[PDB]
Amino acid sequence: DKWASLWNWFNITNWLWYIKIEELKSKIKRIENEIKRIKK
Amino acid sequence: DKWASLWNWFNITNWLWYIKIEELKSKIKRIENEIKRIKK
Amino acid sequence: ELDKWASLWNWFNITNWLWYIKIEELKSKIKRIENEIKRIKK
Repeated sequence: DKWASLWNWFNITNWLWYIKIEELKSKIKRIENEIKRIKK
Repeated sequence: DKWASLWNWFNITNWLWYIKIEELKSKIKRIENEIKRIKK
Repeated sequence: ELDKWASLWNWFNITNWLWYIKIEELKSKIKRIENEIKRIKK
């Protein structure tokens, strides 16, 4: 039970990191594409 | 105790990571705000 | 019980490491962007 609540909490946290970071990566990628486009 | 200690270690690590990621996200937000201003 | 404890401890350090590598790459990319923006503005 402690194992299982802590495992659930661990997955909840990782899901939240995953989404936050994919979004950051996505925004970073759009900025890099816009700068490349500018310099074209 | 061993479960409580793991919970604590995980929460402390997660908080410190949280602070650091919000700082990246702000740098991104500022760059976005600035590109938007340039394209105006 | 201990074995589960160890699994969760190992999963937390492996995932924490994988995120570390990931975020370091991102901090690099942001720095490159900021420096490029300062260069253009100078």
